[PDB]
Amino acid sequence: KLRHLSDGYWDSAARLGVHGAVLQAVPGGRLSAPDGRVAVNMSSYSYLGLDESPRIIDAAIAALRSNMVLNSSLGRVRMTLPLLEEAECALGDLFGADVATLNSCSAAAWATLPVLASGLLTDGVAPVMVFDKRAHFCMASLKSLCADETRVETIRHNDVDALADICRKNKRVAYVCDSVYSTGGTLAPLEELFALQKEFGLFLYFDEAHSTSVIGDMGRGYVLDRMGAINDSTMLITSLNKGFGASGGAIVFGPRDDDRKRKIIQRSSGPLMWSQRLNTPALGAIIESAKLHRSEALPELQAKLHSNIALFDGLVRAAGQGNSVPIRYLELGSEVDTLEASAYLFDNGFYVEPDFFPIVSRGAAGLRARIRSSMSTADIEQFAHVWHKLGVD
Amino acid sequence: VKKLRHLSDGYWDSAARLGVHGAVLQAVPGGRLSAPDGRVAVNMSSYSYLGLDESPRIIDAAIAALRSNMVLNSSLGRVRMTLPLLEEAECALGDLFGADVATLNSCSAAAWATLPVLASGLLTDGVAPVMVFDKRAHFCMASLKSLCADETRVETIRHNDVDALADICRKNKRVAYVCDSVYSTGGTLAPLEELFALQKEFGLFLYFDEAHSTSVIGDMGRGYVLDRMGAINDSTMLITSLNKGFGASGGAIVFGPRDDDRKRKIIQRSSGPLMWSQRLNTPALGAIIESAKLHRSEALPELQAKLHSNIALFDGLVRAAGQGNSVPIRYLELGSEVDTLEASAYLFDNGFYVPDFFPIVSRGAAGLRARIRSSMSTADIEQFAHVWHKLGVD
Ligand SMILES: *Cc1c(COP(=O)(O)O)cnc(C)c1O
Ligand SMILES: *Cc1c(COP(=O)(O)O)cnc(C)c1O
Repeated sequence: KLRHLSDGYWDSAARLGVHGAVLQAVPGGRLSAPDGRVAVNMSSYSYLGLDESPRIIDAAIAALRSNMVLNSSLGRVRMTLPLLEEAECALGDLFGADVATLNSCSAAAWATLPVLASGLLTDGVAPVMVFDKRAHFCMASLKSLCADETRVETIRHNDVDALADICRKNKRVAYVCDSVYSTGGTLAPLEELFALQKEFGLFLYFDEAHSTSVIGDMGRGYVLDRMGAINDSTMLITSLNKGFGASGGAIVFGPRDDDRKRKIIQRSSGPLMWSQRLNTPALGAIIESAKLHRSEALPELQAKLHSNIALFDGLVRAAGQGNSVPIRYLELGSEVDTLEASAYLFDNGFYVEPDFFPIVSRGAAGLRARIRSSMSTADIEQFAHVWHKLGVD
Repeated sequence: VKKLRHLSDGYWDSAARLGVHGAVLQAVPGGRLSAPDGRVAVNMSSYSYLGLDESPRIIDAAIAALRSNMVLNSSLGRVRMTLPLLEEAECALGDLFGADVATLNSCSAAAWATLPVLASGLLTDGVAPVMVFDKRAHFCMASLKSLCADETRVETIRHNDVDALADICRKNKRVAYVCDSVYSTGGTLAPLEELFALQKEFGLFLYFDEAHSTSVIGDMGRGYVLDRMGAINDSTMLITSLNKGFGASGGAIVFGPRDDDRKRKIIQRSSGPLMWSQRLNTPALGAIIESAKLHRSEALPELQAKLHSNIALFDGLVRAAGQGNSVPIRYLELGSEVDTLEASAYLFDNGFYVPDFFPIVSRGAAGLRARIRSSMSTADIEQFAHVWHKLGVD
């Protein structure tokens, strides 16, 4: 019955044109409506502006012109195009690990979490799957698929002490979490988790979707940066279209010289086997973005991002102020107030996506902003002016 | 189940050693593959049943959509807005199938996004139905039984047992049946007449997987179900793949009637991959639009005729499992896993790539899985038959 008012907001969101509408991509991180209104996108997941990189777009087209086919042997043969190998080898040199590409980070979780619960990745010993409470939904929805294979226990957020207790009462334990948490700005306790891993052999499973391109040298990620080189007990899934400037997702199996984890997941029954690989333009974009991630352009993009983050925090008060995570939340009074503010900001040249029930709790709606390197200093200052004029009048 | 892993992984290694599994080949015009060593072989196992993976109209449209939009993501920086290209793609598929259709990155993501919602009764008047899975149902759906078991009672009947399905329909209020429209292994089709009748009598929700029926079966390629059904109702749902014949990328959910938007909105606002998982990139959407327009032209009945012509030529020259079917999937039973891998290696070195073994198929039932397509020429099929017959002698 609670759906009575939940979907009631969705219809109010689609009516005002600030949710479920149609806008065109315009250079400069800008969206254009059919009527001619141009606004600056303040919620784009492309944290480095690589979705507008002319190098990446040309490489996607160049790969499609060369191979003259969309399928890289997806939904087809167990063979593979050289493009797909060059793509997974590019991600391999970038991350320093054995990497496989999939059509989405969600497909990576579907292909890894169950077989991880089977012990095939932990020397036949079925581990105890420990999920964080704030783990992403593409992983937590598969808890039952994991439960049919071993014991599943959900602990509260960053409860390192409760996790260590299960590591003492069981021989093999695994922890599934996010490297970077969007809602809350919290981070995975790497120092505490690497201590448990060095003692009990705790298996680590990180979702690096909000961590891949924005954190670490060469944009290797929060986990891979503070760790140095991945081991045989750490596994990463990530999305390659949120800051990486490409498409699909990837499984970061482990050590580059070790083919055992890739073989075990390949020959298992999962999306890595039956589902379709990425199309040629995505693979070409992955290659070019991997080369771009290894050049001096990426640390320059990270600097402009941190620069834009500091500018935003000094001009606008938002939940998450002071983070290194470029996600800010302008918590508004109600869902109706959330929708009307977005409509006002758009007519003055700024789109900010609205969150509400049931995505967020009742009475806790607001506008979800995301900071990217491609935003200019004038864009952020002008947004803070429009945001301040709304509050007063 | 734990000792057989020694003999199974031995077949994977041998298949990779012989070069017929997991090696790197380049796509060549004319349904062909090229090795780094210059060997060119005809691909006798492609899923592009109409040869639309080589269509210059579709390829050019995929390139055009990428230059025009100058971005890869169709979700406007992955926000909850959408590019006009995506609305045009779902509208093109909607005009083709005559139904309300949404696109996803894969047909697997469609099952992950629909089967839990259907099991919760949110699509069946709030009454949680009994999920009745077919035994031969695809793994992208069968692996989600536990996700459905948390929402309702889940049963698995034997293949096409319409009698056991009718019994569940009369012992429960609401019941749904998850199956494949066309089964690749076995050449078996769905009992639509019996299924439609149980739907008319009990209200049985029909959940079809048209992955091997789209483009290959029906006027304008609307699928096996939509051809014999006419127009979809509000108790039938389809999921399909757009790379196994449609000539593009990704998958799609065929919710129901074009006018009704309730099923689309229920799944969009539900905790499903249709919400958080990334949407198809621009070139995939540009290809979908062009293939949709191509499906509505006279070229598709022409390609369907060329396909059936090649099925008849193949069946008249090669004895294979499924001979006489209208589905372009043949299986050359060789039994021995070693004979299968060696037959594939011999055929490749003679110009034709075709192999299934344990654990993909049961032990002693290994063989070569061939797939007929419109892009195959008469000489391609005749020459393969000559090579396949000289393997029988020596
Ligand atoms: C091969 C096949 C699929 C493939 O799904 P994708 O993820 O799009 O590759 C889905 N369903 C059935 C019945 C199939 O045979
Ligand atoms: C956004 C996000 C994803 C997205 O996954 P895709 O399937 O690639 O769209 C996955 N995990 C987390 C933690 C995310 O924030």
